[PDB]
Amino acid sequence: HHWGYGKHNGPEHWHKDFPIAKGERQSPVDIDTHTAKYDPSLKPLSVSYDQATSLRILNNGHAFNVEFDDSQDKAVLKGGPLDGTYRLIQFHFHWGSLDGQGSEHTVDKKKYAAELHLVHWNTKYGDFGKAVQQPDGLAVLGIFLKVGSAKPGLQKVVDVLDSIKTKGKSADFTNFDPRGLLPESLDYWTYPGSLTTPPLLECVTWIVLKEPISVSSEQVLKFRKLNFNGEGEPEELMVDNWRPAQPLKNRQIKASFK
Ligand SMILES: Oc1ccccc1S
Ligand SMILES: [Zn+2]
Repeated sequence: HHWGYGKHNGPEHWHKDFPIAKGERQSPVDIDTHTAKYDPSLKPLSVSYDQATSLRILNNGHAFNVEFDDSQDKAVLKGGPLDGTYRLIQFHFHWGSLDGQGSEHTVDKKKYAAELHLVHWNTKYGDFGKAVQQPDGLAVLGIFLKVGSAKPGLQKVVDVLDSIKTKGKSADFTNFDPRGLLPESLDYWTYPGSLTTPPLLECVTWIVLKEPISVSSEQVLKFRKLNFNGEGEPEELMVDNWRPAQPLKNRQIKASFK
């Protein structure tokens, strides 16, 4: 059966195998900009990616992941709402079949064409597997993509997608610099939440950047030619791999800017 994003195994079904789906701190959420609270106690983010070592890009059947060496403090995130050092391990995207949908978080109900998740784990826990069992285990930088002008720093990724078209294909992907994917400002919203895919673990401190990056229609078109299926299986295009917004419940969205 295996979870996915179709009519018979999509988000509305996940709770049957993953009861945390109906949890207290699920993601994504809509960010109501008038109800978010400015917090002057919040620090600026510290992104230190100059020593990043990318290894591989992989189609895992529900997105593509770019993987990094996380055996040392090469690429890390500090500051913001975080205590401690968080190591970059991978990034992926979620995107839509149309330009008007694709992001997971929304801002005053507005949807963007895609959302970038840069995933980091708290080095006090020793490895990624242990971190995801902890309420402060991961920090995920969420960046919105809107369609407009091309993003130079995304094109090396776009170029290699045809070689990982189906589930289980991987390719070498060294010397990729993720700084090419950041917006110019690092102002953010932050709230405690979860993975937006199974197993939906409630271990994430979300950090959602205010400023979107722009990408060209031609760049996102190439995302939409990937396949959910494996080679030799009937073709299903990899589109709309996003989960709808979940109820905020007892949580406060905090803003770093006023
Ligand atoms: O947010 C971390 C790891 C894997 C997937 C998502 C986050 S969707
Ligand atoms: Zn994600």
